[PDB]
Amino acid sequence: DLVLGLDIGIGSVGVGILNKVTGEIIHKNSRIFPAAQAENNLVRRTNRQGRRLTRRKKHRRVRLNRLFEESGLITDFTKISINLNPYQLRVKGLTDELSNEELFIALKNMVKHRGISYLDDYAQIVKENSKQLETKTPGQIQLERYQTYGQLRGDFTVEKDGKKHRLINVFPTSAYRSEALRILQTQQEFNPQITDEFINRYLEILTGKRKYYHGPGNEKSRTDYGRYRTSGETLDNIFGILIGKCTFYPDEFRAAKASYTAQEFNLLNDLNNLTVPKKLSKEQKNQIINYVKNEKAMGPAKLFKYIAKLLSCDVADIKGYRIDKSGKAEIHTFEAYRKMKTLETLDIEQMDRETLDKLAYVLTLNTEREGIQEALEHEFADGSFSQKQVDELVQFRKANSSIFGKGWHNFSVKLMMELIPELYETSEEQMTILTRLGKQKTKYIDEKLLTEEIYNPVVAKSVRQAIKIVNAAIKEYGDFDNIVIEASRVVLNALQEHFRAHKIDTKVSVVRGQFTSQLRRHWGHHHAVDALIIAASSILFSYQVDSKFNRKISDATIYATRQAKVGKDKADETYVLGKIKDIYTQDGYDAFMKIYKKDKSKFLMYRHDPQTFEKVIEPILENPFLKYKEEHGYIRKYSKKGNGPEIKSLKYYDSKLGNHIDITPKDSNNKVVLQSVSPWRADVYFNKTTGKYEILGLKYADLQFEKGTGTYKISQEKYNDIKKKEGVDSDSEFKFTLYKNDLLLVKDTETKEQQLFRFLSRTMPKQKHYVELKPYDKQKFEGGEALIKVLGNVANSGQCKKGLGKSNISIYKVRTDVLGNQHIIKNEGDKPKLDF
Amino acid sequence: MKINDDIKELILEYMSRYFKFENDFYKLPGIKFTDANWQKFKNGGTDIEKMGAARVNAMLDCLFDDFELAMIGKAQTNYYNDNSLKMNMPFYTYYDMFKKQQLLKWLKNNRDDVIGGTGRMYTASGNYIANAYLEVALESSSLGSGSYMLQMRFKDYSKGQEPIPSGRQNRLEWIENNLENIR
Amino acid sequence: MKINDDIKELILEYMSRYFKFENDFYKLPGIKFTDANWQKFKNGGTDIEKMGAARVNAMLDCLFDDFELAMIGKAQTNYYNDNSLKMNMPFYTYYDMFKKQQLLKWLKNNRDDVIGGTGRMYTASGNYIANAYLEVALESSSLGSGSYMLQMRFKDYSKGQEPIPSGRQNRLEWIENNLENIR
RNA sequence: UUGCGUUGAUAAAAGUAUUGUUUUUGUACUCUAGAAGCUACAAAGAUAAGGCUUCAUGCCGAAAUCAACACCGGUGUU
DNA sequence: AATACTTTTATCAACGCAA
Repeated sequence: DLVLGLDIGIGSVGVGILNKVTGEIIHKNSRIFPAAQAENNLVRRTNRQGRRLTRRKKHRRVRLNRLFEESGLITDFTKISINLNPYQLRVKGLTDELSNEELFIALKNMVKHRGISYLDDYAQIVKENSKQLETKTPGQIQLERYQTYGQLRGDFTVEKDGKKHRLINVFPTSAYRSEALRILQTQQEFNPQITDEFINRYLEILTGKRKYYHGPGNEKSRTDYGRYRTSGETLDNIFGILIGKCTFYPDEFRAAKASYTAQEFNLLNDLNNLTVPKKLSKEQKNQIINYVKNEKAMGPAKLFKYIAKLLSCDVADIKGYRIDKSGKAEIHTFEAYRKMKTLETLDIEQMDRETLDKLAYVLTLNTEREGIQEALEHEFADGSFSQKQVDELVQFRKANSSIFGKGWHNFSVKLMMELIPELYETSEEQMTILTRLGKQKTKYIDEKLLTEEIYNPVVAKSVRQAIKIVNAAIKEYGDFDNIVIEASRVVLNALQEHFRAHKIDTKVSVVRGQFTSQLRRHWGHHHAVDALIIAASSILFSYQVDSKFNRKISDATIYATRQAKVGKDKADETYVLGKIKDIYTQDGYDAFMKIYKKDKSKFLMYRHDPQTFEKVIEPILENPFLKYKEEHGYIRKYSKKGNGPEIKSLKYYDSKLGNHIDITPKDSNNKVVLQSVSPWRADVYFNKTTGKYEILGLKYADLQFEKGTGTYKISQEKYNDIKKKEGVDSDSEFKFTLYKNDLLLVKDTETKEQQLFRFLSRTMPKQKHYVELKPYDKQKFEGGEALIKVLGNVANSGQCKKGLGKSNISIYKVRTDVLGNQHIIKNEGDKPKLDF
Repeated sequence: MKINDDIKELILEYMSRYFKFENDFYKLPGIKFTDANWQKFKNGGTDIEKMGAARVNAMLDCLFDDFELAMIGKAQTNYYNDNSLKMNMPFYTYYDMFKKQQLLKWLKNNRDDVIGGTGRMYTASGNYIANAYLEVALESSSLGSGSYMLQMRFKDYSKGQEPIPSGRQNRLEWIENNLENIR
Repeated sequence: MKINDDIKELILEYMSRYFKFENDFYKLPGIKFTDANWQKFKNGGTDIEKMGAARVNAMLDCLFDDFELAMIGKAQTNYYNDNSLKMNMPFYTYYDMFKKQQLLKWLKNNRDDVIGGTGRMYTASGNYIANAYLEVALESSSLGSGSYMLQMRFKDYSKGQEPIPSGRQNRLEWIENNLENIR
């Protein structure tokens, strides 16, 4: 006789338990978890399919080097000159002879920039930039842009003799193939070592592209993101395993909407729902099926005229038809069958029934030439389709995009073949036939069925946490009599199906929150006592630990540093730079005055070119940069005559340098860093010599994939380096590790006082053994709240950062289960876990 | 192993190799110089034979691996027993020759066993240097928890802007073709 | 390898193993103690972390081989990173366990190249000990005239009063037979 | 709750283009053939730290799963 | 890092027609 009550929220779940007779409070707690925001898999998917572009670009360059090396043209690749002009070499080698090194630079600059290929306001600009390709290659266009305007790449506006307009470096990849073919034909006329297999291999390197239904991989690479699966199979179309299953047979794929069986079912079910003054017989049904099959032009109007003349009364007497948006008569015909009868090379009249279902599976899935030309080989019988037939159905499916791009039926052919003999004779719908035919963890409740039917990502996490709470409660306190809860109907049906198939009756129910707000208005930690109210209608905390190791280690932005003396330095220190982009923009001028007022010498321009800083000091004084821009043009540099370059940006000494990763190149002169490095966990050590604790701190960036096997670990020598830095002696002993949201008990040893916090991180990496603590009961730790006598006060901002290398404290680790029953440990193992 | 002025020149040369700024080296825990004491030690001032044993054996361990401290004793053995080597070159050039000969014996006898990778060195503030050296090991002498018994540590001096490839075959083939640009 | 309080005990234990009198050890020209300072060092009066580098490395070079200082470094890593190893034994017992582990791993893989020999450790009396330790080495890592790259020394704790059989095959069979006694 | 027909949102996965940040080199600008490395432009390398084998339309690396230990999908306790 | 382009599969909502 116990009652379970749950409060299912966004980021927390409350749970309470009653006894239903005396009404005593047995248990009450709250599970706290992060809310599953959908912005994180977007960043992971964006960077996953954004590293593949860089990888395949580099592999194009590698394949080009192997092509030049194998055909004997170039032996070593060390002395190729970086400082030539590739565009002049392309336009020159159209009609001259390039001596095996200019050809390399030309073809490499070609494969580094190929073009768009989807054309077989942005499209208006590619329309403007494509009319000059009727007589010129793109190399000629970019060369005239280079020697007329000076600037080639990017997107940039300019004023010609007529009018100001826009230039963009996007050309279609047909013109690059034409230009490369002309270049290689001329060089074949000069150099007799360019074979036709050389130019064919280069042209397959240039314009090669995978298709959207192929995905990554190779025959022997075997990734599980495209076809060529890790199980040894090979798909034809990686969307062909995403097709949903049948409603009443959960092992059969669905049927294509333009098959024979689906249209037969749709017409046989469309006019059994039609009442004529009292349903149509089997003979007239077979007649109307043969009349809509053997007819060149059918419609929804001629069907109503034909049934009106077949039952001889009139047209307007009939009711039961499906109306439209604008009120009409809509009814299924054999639209894809009448349309597929317009094929002169292949005859479908004496063709089979299942063959008309695989032809609609292939024409519904595959949309391109190579897809349909490849999916007619494996599935169908060997032969059975000549090449002219294949090309005619390819241009048939390309001509009918609205008919074949409809989708997939909600049943299967295996089920729809069990109803078509039935709804001939007995005039009924599909639901009454399926009703009169009846198609339709061992102790605990498994989560795979119930998360399957949740699709909002915030709700499914709360549902799984509530399921885990229910599983722990019925493991601890026997069984209940009521399970009351708080997307909603499906957990009701799931718990009802679970308890119904287990021959034990418990009342599982939902209740509305308006009733509970009414109860709180009438009757007179926030989740706990409200869940007790839910269980009354008929504390302890349990946080979720974050212990995932491969996360974002740092930014991807590359920063530049300089060694300077800014302000009150005694010696040269390293400084992270910044940059004001687009000085003419209003935010650029506000940021320029922001840098300029507090320190004039923070700019790099003021220290190295001071003369031209006496040409920027007048437009800020007597004129601000956008007015000078529209008056005389851009704010050019200082020279004797006006040919100095323009000014669009200004870089300055931003800040001092803190946590970083040093990724300076080989031949560099200044230090080049990555910033914003985040912590992961902390290990706690203790030594009996002094009698105080020591605390390490690891980051996400400290681990790596190791060098022989690829496993993700940190070695022991690097671990000893981190131990030497953080002040941990070598004869200390290891207590435990703390991840995020772990409960940490601090106890004083002189006056026996106890508190417990949540671990957050290991801040301030200049002092030693400093740790940031989050509160146990609440979620903000706001104010100047006091603490126990040895730690001190919470700071003014609301951030508790305490140095736990004290003289009297003692530190324990708390492991709470889902219900919150705390187990206090003091020694985890002999050795901290480093291999994953 | 002997501690003398040749060990001081070896420490100064390898410190100049792996660290771009000297502040990262002499302010490490265990070494812990000041600026005046560093400018005294670097300019021939203070003796190394009278220094602390812990400080010298902490300067020797950050720059050399635990196997490369075996080839310093054997290099000193073969170097103080030959008049044809003492007059020509200093000690660190002979040490580089010794290390390269042992690498050549590794590549000759045990070619399908040589693995390698990029090493990272921790500076005086804790922030490491990604790709500070190239570490080369023998996989048969694996020891446990990602540590090796026979290990070396090189640095590439190349002019072409093309990094060292990954995988066992490409990296071993790069080391076989560029056996002059690593010191 | 570090220099701390657990290195002095290893030095004293190995000196008690190899030398029959302490006066043969602390009067060697690299070490050069006096009888007051030697008892001050042997009783705990001085700090090994602040001693001169040449003297400490001369002691460690006289007692140990060039290859076994690499094993001292690796054993220090594995020893200080584990809890039961730290708090169940002294360091020299785990060092002898490490040495025996590497010896059996040497015999297990390629036993056809393991050779051995006798050891003559010089003293401060003009004479020496003719047979105090047994050398075991690998034929593949041969350096020069009589130098071996990979080499270890052991001591016979057998109580059968039998001398060493000379030759390769018989000594290999004897060290394989007596694998549980030597340390 | 099962089927059909339109219009709106969301989720998951795939194929491309052009730039952005930074390093070196070249020309221009500046100061006396040198220096300075600011301001432009053009090439070549890198783009979360890193790693793999199958040698190539090559592949993986920023999400989710979570109380531990002991005894044969279940059973025990700080 | 941050804008342009192309494609597929699934799930909810909202209206209409059989039940």
